Amino acid sequence: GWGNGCGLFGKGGIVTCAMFRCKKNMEGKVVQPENLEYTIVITPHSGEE
Amino acid sequence: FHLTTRNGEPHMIVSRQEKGKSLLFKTEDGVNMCTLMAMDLGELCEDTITYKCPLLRQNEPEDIDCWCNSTSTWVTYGTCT
Repeated sequence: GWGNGCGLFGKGGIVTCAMFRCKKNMEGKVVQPENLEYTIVITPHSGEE
Repeated sequence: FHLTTRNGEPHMIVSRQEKGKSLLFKTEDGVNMCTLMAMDLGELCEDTITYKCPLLRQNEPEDIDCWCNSTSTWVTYGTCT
């Protein structure tokens, strides 16, 4: 309206933007049955010390 | 603005470049000063609106955005942008 620079009183369009900066995130992963890696130890039963 | 008439009464065709400025036009009864406060005043086009600006003598305006102080006047302007 007149109080803020407009000729007519009524609704006006307004838009506001702010830069968004992520500071801490989390991530979810998908584990495929394949590409899984098993570690196996094969030890000789000798009794050595 | 273009000054014409509507049934003997003065009529103002107001263009976009007049938004915010006092509208003055001479009349037998002295100089008339209409005040246009229409927020939606835009470019003159097909979408016009036309209505009356009442005479207001020492009275505060209420529920209106157009008024003159010497002789009631009709006003017309477009809303396009």
